[PDB]
Order: sequence, then C-alpha cells, then structure tokens
Amino acid sequence: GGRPRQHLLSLTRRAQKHRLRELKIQVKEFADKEEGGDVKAVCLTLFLLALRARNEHRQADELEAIMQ
Amino acid sequence: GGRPRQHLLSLTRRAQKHRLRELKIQVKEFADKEEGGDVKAVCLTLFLLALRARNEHRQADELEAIMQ
DNA sequence: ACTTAACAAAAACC
DNA sequence: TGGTTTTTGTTAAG
DNA sequence: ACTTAACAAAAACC
DNA sequence: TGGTTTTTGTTAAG
Repeated sequence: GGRPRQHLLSLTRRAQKHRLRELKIQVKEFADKEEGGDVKAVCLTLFLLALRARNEHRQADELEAIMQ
Repeated sequence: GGRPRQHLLSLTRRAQKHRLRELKIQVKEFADKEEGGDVKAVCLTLFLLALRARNEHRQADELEAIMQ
C-alpha cells in the first residue's frame, strides 16, 4: 500500500522539500533556460499570477507590498 | 534578431503570463498528478522554500502570516 | 546557514 | 513477520 | 472577474 | 522595405 500523503502545507519544510523535489528541478531548468536562472522571480510571479487567476487580489497586493 | 526580453517583474501581468505560459503548464501537470491539482499550495510552497533556501526567513515569515 | 545524498527508524498503510 | 511509501531527523558531504 | 486563443499593431531588435 | 521576437491590448470565445 504505502503511507497516505499528508497535505503539503502540514508537512515539515524538510518533507515539503522532498515532495516538490522533482518540480523544483523543472523550475530550475526553466528559470535557467528562459529567465537567466531567476528562480525567485519566477516562483514569485507564478504564485502572484496563481493568486490573481483566483481573484485573490488583496493577498497578491500584500505580497507585492512585502516584495519591493 | 528579435526584441530583447525585459525583466519578468517589469512586465505587465499579461506579458508575464505569456512568458511563464509553458512552466505554468508543467506546474499544472505536476499539481494534478502529485498534489491533487493544488497549484496555489504548490506555488506558495515553492516560493516559500525558494525564499528560505536563500535565507530570507523574515520575508518568508511575513508571507506565512498573510497566508493562513 | 543553505544545499545535497545517504542512512535510519518510525509511522501508516497492505 | 513480511512488503510498501511517507515522514523526520541525523549524518556526511558542498 | 477569470481564463483561453486569435488578431493586431507597435516596439526593438537583425 | 524585408525579417524576427517581445510586448500590449483588444477581441471573441469558456
């Protein structure tokens, strides 16, 4: 069978890191090939656009206030 | 030749969306296959772990205060 | 610190 | 007991 | 609103 | 003028 997966957000940073391991690589590969290795700006923008795609403008604005 | 790319963070949300278009798909595909289609939690965690990997704990804490 | 991979063991499933 | 996968932490390396 | 793809045109490069 | 790619916005569809 295998142990059931807990929600990503409930996991330790260690276990969270283990689950995204493969996507972290794909993101790295993309950022390198297309955005001059700027993972932060890429993940920041993915997250921002993911928020605004969901109409969470208030949260997106607050994150945009934090990042400057 | 082709027009030089501006920095991702200087672009309009429209143009930003156009550049990440392909990574947005890979992220979608991953979230669906591995995280029950939870793009937000995935991008949130990628960004958080990207911040803490860079020792930007203060910013990561503030984003973690915003998201609850 | 952070990262990484390896070695472990416990946990939760069959 | 056996299996598995997930979760954690430690351990040994950058 | 958001999304998407299409159609446009201007911009910045050759 | 031609080419290209990028940037924007609009347009027509969910």
